[PDB]
Amino acid sequence: SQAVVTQESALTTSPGETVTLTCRSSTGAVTTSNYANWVQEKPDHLFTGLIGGTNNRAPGVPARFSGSLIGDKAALTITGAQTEDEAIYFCALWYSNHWVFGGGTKLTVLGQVQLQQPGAELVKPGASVKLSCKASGYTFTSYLMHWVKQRPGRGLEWIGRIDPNSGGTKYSEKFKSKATLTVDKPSSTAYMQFSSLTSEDSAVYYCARYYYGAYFDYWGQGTTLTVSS
Repeated sequence: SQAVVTQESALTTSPGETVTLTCRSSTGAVTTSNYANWVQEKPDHLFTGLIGGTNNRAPGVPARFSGSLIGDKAALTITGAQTEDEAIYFCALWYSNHWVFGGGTKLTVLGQVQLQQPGAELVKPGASVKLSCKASGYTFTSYLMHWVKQRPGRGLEWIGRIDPNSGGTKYSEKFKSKATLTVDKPSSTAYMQFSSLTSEDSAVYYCARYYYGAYFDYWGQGTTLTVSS
């Protein structure tokens, strides 16, 4: 009975306005123990972490983004929206040992660290695949590495994370019997393996780093997995 996290499907603003987006938990009030995070998806499937820990803004994010709790929901406020803020915003809530993403809000505005993932994998139905995510420009073992699935009109789905320092894993209920997460420390690379693939697995798979109590700041560009004969 995984929690369901709900966001507004779509909101419209205009440049210079202030707008707030919310994130609701099916279990009850969102609290600071849910460590709410907000992530932005810009066109070309480019993800950036904006806020974590309810209200901690990630370095380099414009100051017009802020997080809070309002009405027993997590809330992202954009103060003075800019045209380039037109994007899909996803929240994520922590439930003791897993993250759950909301469905995302499409915001219309009317008017160096790298995670390196291969662009694509074309595989046959029934086959296996091993996806890779190479960390560069930071200390691989100091951040958890998360993996996230995106299918169109299906929002983000948390798969799980690995602690590269220890190899320890945590998975979502949906992926606890599907994904196998490993790391190779000398090459600073995280891996995710699947077998018995089907068209239900066709999606973009992202890796994203996370530091305890902080935020999903940096994301890979995603590997498009296409399961097709």
